[PDB]
Amino acid sequence: MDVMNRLILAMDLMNRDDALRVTGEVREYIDTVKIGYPLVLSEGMDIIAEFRKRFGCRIIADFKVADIPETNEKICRATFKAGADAIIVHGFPGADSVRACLNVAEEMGREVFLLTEMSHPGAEMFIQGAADEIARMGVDLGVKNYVGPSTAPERLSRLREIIGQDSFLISPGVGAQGGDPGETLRFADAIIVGRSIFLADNPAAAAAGIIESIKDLL
Amino acid sequence: DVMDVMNRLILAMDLMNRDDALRVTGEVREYIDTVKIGYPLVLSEGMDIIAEFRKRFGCRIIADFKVADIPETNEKICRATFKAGADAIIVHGFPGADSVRACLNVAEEMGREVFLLTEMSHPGAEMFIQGAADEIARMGVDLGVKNYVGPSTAPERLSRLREIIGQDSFLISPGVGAQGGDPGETLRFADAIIVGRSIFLADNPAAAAAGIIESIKDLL
Ligand SMILES: O=c1cc(O)n([C@@H]2O[C@H](COP(=O)(O)O)[C@@H](O)[C@H]2O)c(=O)[nH]1
Ligand SMILES: O=c1cc(O)n([C@@H]2O[C@H](COP(=O)(O)O)[C@@H](O)[C@H]2O)c(=O)[nH]1
Repeated sequence: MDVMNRLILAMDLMNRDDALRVTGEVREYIDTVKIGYPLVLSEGMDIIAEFRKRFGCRIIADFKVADIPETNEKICRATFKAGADAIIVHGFPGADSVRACLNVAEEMGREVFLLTEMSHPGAEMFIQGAADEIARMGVDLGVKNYVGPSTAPERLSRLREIIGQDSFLISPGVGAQGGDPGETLRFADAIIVGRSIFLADNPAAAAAGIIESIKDLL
Repeated sequence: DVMDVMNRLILAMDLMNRDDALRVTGEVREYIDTVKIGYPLVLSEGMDIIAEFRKRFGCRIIADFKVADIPETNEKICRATFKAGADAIIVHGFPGADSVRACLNVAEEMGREVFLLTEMSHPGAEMFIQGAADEIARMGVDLGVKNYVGPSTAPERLSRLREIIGQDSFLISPGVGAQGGDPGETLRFADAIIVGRSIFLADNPAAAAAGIIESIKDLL
């Protein structure tokens, strides 16, 4: 996956007009948008097609899929019917649940990203202790795309070690949550950035600023 | 107190076709006043499906969204879900206490309810979830969670969950029917059972629901 400027916009504004306007403002800097439940549940799944129509961007559906296999299959099918290129799935519910997602992705020509570890303080309670084993499970299952946390670069580095250099790794928690763009890109292929851009006084300047700070990594 | 679930039976409406979902739900309306709507139907037909179910049927709505994000995003998901008219939302506990608290805070502000999913009914649950389950449940109790979801397919584990949360907590349980769980055995511990495919794929969903209810008649 070739992500422009190694920068994925997390578009979590819940108003359609604002989401479209802000994305338009930063479109010269990105070609990949992560769309999650805040926007989808507020404005409907048709928003995905609208983004492709306006911007021609790739769309990663950040749905943190975390159900039983039967239900995971249906969620993936509905998501890809809406035009998402990829979907993010939790590993914590186990291998069968991940495989259900991999199957639908293969059938529809899409990708699964496995979330092995999260960026927020609560991740320490249960997720961190399982993370390495979840990553190894990804490797065993043939997963090639992963998500890990900007807010713990030592843990992000370990994730990169487990999955190898061939795997693709994207990383949220940059900016608002404290992660540094450049340090994160030592290990991740691309950074995910939400509020630092879309809540900035000037989103275009914020995006340009982040890119300037990593210019030697592009 | 607790939501008064008719016949201790919650329909899991996971048909993705709007017409079929409406037809089947209408057919079992006399048996069930509480419907669980998840992402298969919502992602296929929109959040307005909650609006349509409320209009068409006299049913409470539990949004089974297994909320599993960071606190910031969890708050937004809960807000959007309650805005659409869901009475309650189901949340994962494995992302930790801050993520659960975010959901509780929104539910409190908005006059709605959170259900905490402490462990799951499928084989994959054995890998990571089961080891964390007792602590996730204890965390729920510590946070003031009153409503819980636990698996009918693991009776010993469902029993332990009931012990941890106490008799006053409200517990609902999926995995009955298609996944092999028994209605009566499950209601030893759960307040209500969740049933999907064995009702909505039946030639006669009303007869299927009636049959389940007949099998648990003395528990009502
Ligand atoms: O561990 C994770 C996994 C995520 O997907 N995310 C997501 O990445 C985005 C981060 O946005 P922000 O840059 O505003 O903090 C949000 O959409 C959030 O749901 C995260 O923050 N941490
Ligand atoms: O551990 C769990 C938690 C669930 O919410 N569920 C949900 O309960 C329902 C089970 O439906 P069914 O009776 O067709 O197996 C599905 O909506 C599923 O997503 C489950 O099966 N196991």
